[PDB]
Amino acid sequence: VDRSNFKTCEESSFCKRQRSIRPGLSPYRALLDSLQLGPDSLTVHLIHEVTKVLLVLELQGLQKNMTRFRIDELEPRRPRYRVPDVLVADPPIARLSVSGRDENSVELTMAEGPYKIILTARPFRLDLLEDRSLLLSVNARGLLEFEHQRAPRVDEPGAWEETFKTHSDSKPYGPMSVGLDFSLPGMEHVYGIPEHADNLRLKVTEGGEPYRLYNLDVFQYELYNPMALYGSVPVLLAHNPHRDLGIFWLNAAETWVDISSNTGETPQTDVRWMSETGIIDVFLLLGPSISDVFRQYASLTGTQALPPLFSLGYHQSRWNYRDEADVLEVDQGFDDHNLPCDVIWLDIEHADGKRYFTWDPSRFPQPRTMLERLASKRRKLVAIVDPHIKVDSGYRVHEELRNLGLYVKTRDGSDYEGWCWPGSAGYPDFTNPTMRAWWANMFSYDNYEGSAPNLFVWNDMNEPSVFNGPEVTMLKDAQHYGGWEHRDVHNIYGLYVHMATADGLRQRSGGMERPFVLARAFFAGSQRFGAVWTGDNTAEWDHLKISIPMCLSLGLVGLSFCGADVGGFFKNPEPELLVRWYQMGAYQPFFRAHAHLDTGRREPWLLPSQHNDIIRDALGQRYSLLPFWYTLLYQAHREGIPVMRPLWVQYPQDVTTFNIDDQYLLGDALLVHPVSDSGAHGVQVYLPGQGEVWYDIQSYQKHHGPQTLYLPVTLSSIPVFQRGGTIVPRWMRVRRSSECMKDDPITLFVALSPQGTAQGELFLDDGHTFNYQTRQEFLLRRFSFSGNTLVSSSADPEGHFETPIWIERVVIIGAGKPAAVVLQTKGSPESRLSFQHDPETSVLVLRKPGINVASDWSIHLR
Amino acid sequence: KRPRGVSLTNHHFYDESKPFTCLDGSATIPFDQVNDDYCDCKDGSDEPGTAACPNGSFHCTNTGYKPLYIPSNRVNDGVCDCCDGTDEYNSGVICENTCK
Ligand SMILES: *[C@@H]1O[C@H](CO)[C@@H](O[C@@H]2O[C@H](CO)[C@@H](O[C@@H]3O[C@H](CO)[C@@H](O)[C@H](O[C@H]4O[C@H](CO)[C@@H](O)[C@H](O)[C@@H]4O)[C@@H]3O)[C@H](O)[C@H]2NC(C)=O)[C@H](O)[C@H]1NC(C)=O
Ligand SMILES: [Ca+2]
Repeated sequence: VDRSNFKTCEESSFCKRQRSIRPGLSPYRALLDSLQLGPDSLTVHLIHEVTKVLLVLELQGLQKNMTRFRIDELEPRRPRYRVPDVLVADPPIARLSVSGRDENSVELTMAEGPYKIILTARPFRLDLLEDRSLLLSVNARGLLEFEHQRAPRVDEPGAWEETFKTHSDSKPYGPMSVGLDFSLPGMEHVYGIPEHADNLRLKVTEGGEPYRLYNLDVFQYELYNPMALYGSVPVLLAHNPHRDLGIFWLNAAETWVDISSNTGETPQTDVRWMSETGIIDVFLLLGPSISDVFRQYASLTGTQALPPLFSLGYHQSRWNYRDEADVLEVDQGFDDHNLPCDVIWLDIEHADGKRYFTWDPSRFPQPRTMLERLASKRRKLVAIVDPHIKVDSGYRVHEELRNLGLYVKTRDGSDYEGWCWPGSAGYPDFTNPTMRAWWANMFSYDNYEGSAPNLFVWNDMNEPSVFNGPEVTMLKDAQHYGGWEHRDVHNIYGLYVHMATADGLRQRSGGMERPFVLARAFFAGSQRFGAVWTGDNTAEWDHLKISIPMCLSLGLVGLSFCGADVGGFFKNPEPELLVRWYQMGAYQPFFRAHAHLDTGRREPWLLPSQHNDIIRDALGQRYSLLPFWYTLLYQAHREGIPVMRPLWVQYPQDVTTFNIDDQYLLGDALLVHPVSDSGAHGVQVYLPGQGEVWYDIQSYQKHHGPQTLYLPVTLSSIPVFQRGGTIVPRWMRVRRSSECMKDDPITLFVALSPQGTAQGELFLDDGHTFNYQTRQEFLLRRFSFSGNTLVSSSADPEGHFETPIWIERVVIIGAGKPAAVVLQTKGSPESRLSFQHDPETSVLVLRKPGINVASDWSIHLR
Repeated sequence: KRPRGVSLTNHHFYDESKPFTCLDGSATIPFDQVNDDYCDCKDGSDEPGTAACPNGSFHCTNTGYKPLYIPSNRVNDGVCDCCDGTDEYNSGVICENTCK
């Protein structure tokens, strides 16, 4: 990467000003005479003892162990930006009541629970408590900074009109940066603020640049740096074996997060946020557990939108296809080599000279009869629709985006026309709700010509990525909808593009069919619109190792549909690295292979025979586990717990799993340690849990945790383990795609706990329609194993789905010889089931239950 | 009266009267288990006509076109692989006799 192209903290004028303030007595002190306890919120006025300009602090309890507080200014002068469309709803309120009052402090219990907020007055310092235990202190070190609207002057350099490299930023409002620090006692481990190419556990930025949250088109980004990548979610989860909190800093501007920790008595982690503008909007998630803060945050921003089933499969992308012929041959090469492929993905060259919403009459002469033979083989197609619109008299999009003023406008008031690849490209105001309504209308089957129901849309470079812009983005003085500057609305722009495209793909069917959209840039609450992937990464072994932490960190903030580019994007991989990337990618939520112009063709069937059947096995494993993926994506859709989750999420008290980013958990069942080394002869897998058994998914060999086992590996081995006490559904009949697989018999792999118990869930739906919600045509089944009985019940009684899926096989791992296996059902005679028991692996295969998944049944191991 | 998915060459190894053998040799199965939609045989022999085997094949005899052994995963998949679509019979998708 070219580091002399993006701003460090010293080159960002506000960051070098906020960071200049150092821990000391806070000049901001609360005046407990304007302390006004309304029915919803407490309002107090803080004064700056030197500046003598008073801000307004609004404290608010929330009904889910939660506290939102907003620091704005009493007399605004110019209203500051408050981020919309991120919260899925107005949070419910848990009222505050004075538990006690002092000449310097006020303690406020939240509703009637164990939480009390202690607000001191000299200096201002919020102190959240649970009964008598400190949880986190706000402004404990005296780093509350709120730069008010200065009088028009254009002192310190950069506080006004500035130039980064050659691009002017004439700030008409001067310094409006905000900042605040939170001290978390007892926490040494902090996670979140995703899209940083670093480890999952954030590092202390005491002698280096802080973590930047700025949607940037970083070309060929490196790793293990705090540089801002394509996305930004300002959520920070703290972890302890006893208590786990979270800090949600709602600000759509450029944000820097400084992580600090004491050396030294009780451990403590201090997290400092500095935003360029807006107000200080902080949600505090008081746990007390990992599952609780995920549910709280999902109640704030929203849950991961349930994807269609085909998007859970394999997507193949080259750097575009030269014509319809190349798409037809790639489909035929997936069919001929019996590889399971779901979606074929088209890049920018498919557009009419980088002009989206249309196809070239010579490059793709018959666009809608290409999807017809893609739907005959039951596969999907994904195009590219990026925000920037080319300038033409013949471009209907540009002739309507300029007639109806919906473009972003520069400082003087003319339309932004940054030179992107589509010629001179005008960037539209995706902040404008009336433009997102125009954007959504143009994905219809009449507007988008050559469009079919199997045609979906991927919005690349929605940061926005302006080629002739400061860094690689739009100028910060660009005027957006509502009079807001682009400086206020940067990180929300990608979320707005994603939302508009998702509602465009939703409403073409009429709202019936689920929309799959993939975005590079995003914000908090972008889990509700589609998938996000970790930008353009090089094809090296280090970028494959870091694939897991960037998806684990993304899953922590609700974006559980994460993935990286299989085979990289730059510096075309060796065959071994391409093989190992297809094995990891099969166990990430998003599984897409993408290529570049500089790279050759990396299709799976132009590889060595040993390197092609291994990949074919890797795709078969993912498609077989697709029922597990669909169930896991439903859990993320309901309770917000990530699909790809770390090891300390399920084992909070294990102080060994805190710094683990090479293994992950696909829910509570599967532990995955994909191999990322050149010629690795073995992996070192940490199997956690006191009194837990883990079965090798291939060899069915049980290991007792907590331990660190050396698993020797070959090129054919993906180290996946099943936790003893889980039931994993599978489709063992792998077809060409997931379109007839959705009606194929289910097999249940039952791994027994040391107490002989097991539990699992299975979610079923038509896989492509919003019918599981409006008419409740879904089916959530709970499979339990206790004693010697495997019972199937409904985990949601209102889910009534009529499916042809039956149970064709039951695999009980860790069982014994039954000598009799019976199946009981709805009054029908107890039909005895045949069984084969392998004694070396201790695996009992119950043959052909032959029973529909909808009906309840009980297998008795008599 | 050959079982589904079997060529005339493959039709004498399958006998209705006798228990079916794995056709390569692992174990014998009752004939009710041939084409029963379950992978009784490791070879995949028991299910020539169904997609129940990860290793089986469907022989498609075409009048006027070369007989072809499609993979077993292509049977009942909603796509008409064979010229005479005998591969789809219970999938709800009907094919045409394109054997010209
Ligand atoms: C909102 O906050 C409330 C209050 O913080 C919270 O309710 C609390 O839930 C926790 C977790 O369930 C409870 O803590 C438990 O207390 C019991 C009794 O002392 C203990 O036995 C439990 O120990 C378990 O955890 C061990 C960890 O090693 C395990 O080995 C094993 O499971 C133990 O049994 C545990 O400490 C706490 O008592 C309640 N408190 C109250 C007042 O209810 C609630 O869950 C939060 N809700 C939301 C919406 O977030
Ligand atoms: Ca077929």
